[PDB]
Amino acid sequence: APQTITELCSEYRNTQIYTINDKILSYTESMAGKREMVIITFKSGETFQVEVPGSQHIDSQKKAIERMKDTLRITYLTETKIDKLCVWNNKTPNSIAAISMKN
Amino acid sequence: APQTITELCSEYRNTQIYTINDKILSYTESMAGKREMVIITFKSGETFQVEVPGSQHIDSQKKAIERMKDTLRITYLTETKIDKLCVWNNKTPNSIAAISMKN
Amino acid sequence: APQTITELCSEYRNTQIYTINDKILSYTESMAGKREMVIITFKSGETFQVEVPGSQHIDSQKKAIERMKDTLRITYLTETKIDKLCVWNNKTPNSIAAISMKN
Amino acid sequence: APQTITELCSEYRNTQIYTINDKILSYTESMAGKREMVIITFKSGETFQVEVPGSQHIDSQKKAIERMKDTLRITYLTETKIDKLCVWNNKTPNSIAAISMKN
Amino acid sequence: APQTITELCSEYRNTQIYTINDKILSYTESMAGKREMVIITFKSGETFQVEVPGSQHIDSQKKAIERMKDTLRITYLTETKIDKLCVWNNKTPNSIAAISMKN
Amino acid sequence: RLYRADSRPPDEIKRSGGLMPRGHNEYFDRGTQMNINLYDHARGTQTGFVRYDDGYVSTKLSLRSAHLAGQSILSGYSTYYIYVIATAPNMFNVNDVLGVYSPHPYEQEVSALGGIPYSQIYGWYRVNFGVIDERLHRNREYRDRYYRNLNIAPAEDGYRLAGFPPDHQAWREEPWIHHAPQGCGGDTCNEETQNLSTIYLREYQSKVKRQIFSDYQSEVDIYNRI
Ligand SMILES: OC[C@H]1O[C@@H](O[C@H]2[C@H](O)[C@@H](O)[C@H](O)O[C@@H]2CO)[C@H](O)[C@@H](O)[C@H]1O
Ligand SMILES: OC[C@H]1O[C@@H](O[C@H]2[C@H](O)[C@@H](O)[C@H](O)O[C@@H]2CO)[C@H](O)[C@@H](O)[C@H]1O
Ligand SMILES: OC[C@H]1O[C@@H](O[C@H]2[C@H](O)[C@@H](O)[C@H](O)O[C@@H]2CO)[C@H](O)[C@@H](O)[C@H]1O
Ligand SMILES: OC[C@H]1O[C@@H](O[C@H]2[C@H](O)[C@@H](O)[C@H](O)O[C@@H]2CO)[C@H](O)[C@@H](O)[C@H]1O
Ligand SMILES: OC[C@H]1O[C@@H](O[C@H]2[C@H](O)[C@@H](O)[C@H](O)O[C@@H]2CO)[C@H](O)[C@@H](O)[C@H]1O
Repeated sequence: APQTITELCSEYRNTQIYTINDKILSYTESMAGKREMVIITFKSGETFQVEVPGSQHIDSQKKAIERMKDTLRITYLTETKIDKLCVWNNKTPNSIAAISMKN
Repeated sequence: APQTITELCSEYRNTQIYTINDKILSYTESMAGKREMVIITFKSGETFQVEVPGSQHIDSQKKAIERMKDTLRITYLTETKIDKLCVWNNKTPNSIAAISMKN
Repeated sequence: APQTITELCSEYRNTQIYTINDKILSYTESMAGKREMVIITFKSGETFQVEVPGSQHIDSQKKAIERMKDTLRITYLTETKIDKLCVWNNKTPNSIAAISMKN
Repeated sequence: APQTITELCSEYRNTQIYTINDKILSYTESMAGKREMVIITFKSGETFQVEVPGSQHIDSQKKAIERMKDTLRITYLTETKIDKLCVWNNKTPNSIAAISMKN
Repeated sequence: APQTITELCSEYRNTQIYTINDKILSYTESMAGKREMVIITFKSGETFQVEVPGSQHIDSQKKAIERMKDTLRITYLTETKIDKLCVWNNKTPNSIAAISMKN
Repeated sequence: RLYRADSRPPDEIKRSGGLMPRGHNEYFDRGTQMNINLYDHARGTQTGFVRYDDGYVSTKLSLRSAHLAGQSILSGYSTYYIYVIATAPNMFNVNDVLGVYSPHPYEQEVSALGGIPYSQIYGWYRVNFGVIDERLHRNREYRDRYYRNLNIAPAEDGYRLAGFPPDHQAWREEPWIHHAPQGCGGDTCNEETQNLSTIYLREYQSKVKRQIFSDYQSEVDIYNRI
């Protein structure tokens, strides 16, 4: 398996790595029908989303979508710095595929 | 997809944005039959609920409702400031659809 | 829906409101067969339980029962003051129906 | 229902109460096949386990087992004192049935 | 059952003990299809993964893989030192089988 | 309880994560890494601030002493505060660790390595025109269970952190001799004091994160997610 987020990011089409190196500015969570998602922003202006589960997702990603939302909430609440984000750029806001943090 | 809570809120009929910018004053949780819900209030006296799951809830909303109650408990216990709420104003108390937090 | 714990409590038979206004003194958790439950006590001598799931619990309550035990564990750990409890008095110890916390 | 850990403990065979009154010294977690379990030890020397789900466990115990491992992880992290443990002593290491904490 | 991570580790083929005694340096989490995994590294230069669930994992391991991932996230966030790791050395990066922490 | 007069108000202390040493914005900030040295800190006086340089924040053993120091240093402030702090192992009695080389012995200070986290502060009193308002305001985020049973770090754990310079006679004598950093008693001595001090701090900071970050841990229904 890959050993870094950059290496893992490279195996997919439509992805790109963002070096954030900063904490989350705002956290938005929604339980409205067909918009069950999370949106995060940074002071740099960047805005990213964890997509609503759908057909583009295989069954194994369902449990991972839930884990990712858990991680972003606690990362926001603890003001923990995010290092990099691997995102799919064929979505607006860009969709989160992986995240990394370093101390 | 929406990029902010206001933008998401506007996609629904019977919603409205409440600018809270304050921490939750009281939290009520119930496991009583047919009323398994959560109610929060603020210093302003405004009161909101997370509805009991029902037929107005599409299957994808069921996991999102449980997540929202988890988020409200965490926020209450840690005195975390809530920025805005998107609520369905055709319910009493107004029903929560989305929440945002900042800084 | 009800706006306060007192309104919610009044909709059921054999319930009573206890004004606690204190943190939990002791927390007991059991995974023993047929006794999967949580017991809490307060300094004033009161003892309450979250019941072993059973025939008196409808499907919708199963999840709320698990949520209530999570709430009591985290409330104990953070030493959070509990305002009121709505309990069924036809069980010994009295069984928790709803919980309220403020400030 | 029982009102204390000692009452509850005595309802079963091969159980014993241990008065710990100390925090967890070490925490071991395993996801290895047939060994999905948690092992804790105390400064005094005692070692206890939450056992792997098996035929000796009733269904209602499946979820209680998961809750107990959650409780053990968070009390170890927060360095929270454990008061008493009710354990099955016909197992090596002795198996956890109930836990109690007080402050 | 085993009483220590070393004892448990030796019950499996292709495993080995690493004495880390250090906090996790970086944490990487991915929800990308076929790569739903976590990767951690230490200052020492060592990289470990929690494998993507597959056929080499028995049913009872599914719940344990999820728990391990929750444990690694909170250990990373709190900067808690990992003592030893039991890993499968026939995978690259080496695969985590068990973890132990002290103090 | 330890006491410290300080012109920095409660909401600022809250924004910072605690009472910080000179030039440390936030408690968990690893970027703007500070220089830590007990001997240096204990000698350098400040104007407008009770001793808080060289990675340590000073405190007194009583309200009255804290007050006296505040009057001498903060005399021209219409308002200032005296924070009430719980004892814990990030605190070192300056007289004990530096022994007979303690520069200001009479003051009897107890310094906190790396600052004082917000959760360790019990409460505070406001001081108006130099007069103490006898009403203690209590901090809602003080961790009672955790700090309830903790104490100052014993002197034995501080000797190696004393920070005396390499040729300082103290490194050749009881009981510092048995604890001298590699190269003490060459910059290395100094660079080693900074290294050890940063290690002790990092470990204490982990204990604090274990307390405050755990409040946000939300448990998952694995069987339902699996
Ligand atoms: O999986 C989330 C991710 O899906 C991409 O869509 C992929 C899909 O994952 C893959 O299974 C299929 O074979 O190809 C699709 C691309 O054509 C989305 O493009 C991406 O935006 C995310 O939504
Ligand atoms: O989704 C919670 C929300 O539901 C609204 O009712 C909607 C329902 O979601 C939708 O599926 C249906 O097509 O239209 C309904 C209009 O009544 C409630 O109006 C709102 O208050 C919440 O309960
Ligand atoms: O819901 C927990 C609560 O249940 C009561 O039992 C109810 C039962 O849930 C309902 O189906 C039936 O019609 O009436 C019973 C009595 O009102 C228990 O009495 C109470 O103690 C709790 O266990
Ligand atoms: O529940 C865990 C507990 O089980 C005991 O074994 C019993 C079980 O409690 C009950 O179903 C019945 O008496 O038979 C089981 C043996 O098949 C264990 O002895 C004890 O060690 C725990 O493992
Ligand atoms: O369980 C994770 C672990 O699996 C090993 O595969 C074992 C497998 O667990 C066992 O059921 C089978 O009978 O033998 C395999 C060895 O040939 C992996 O080798 C190891 O790397 C982990 O993936």
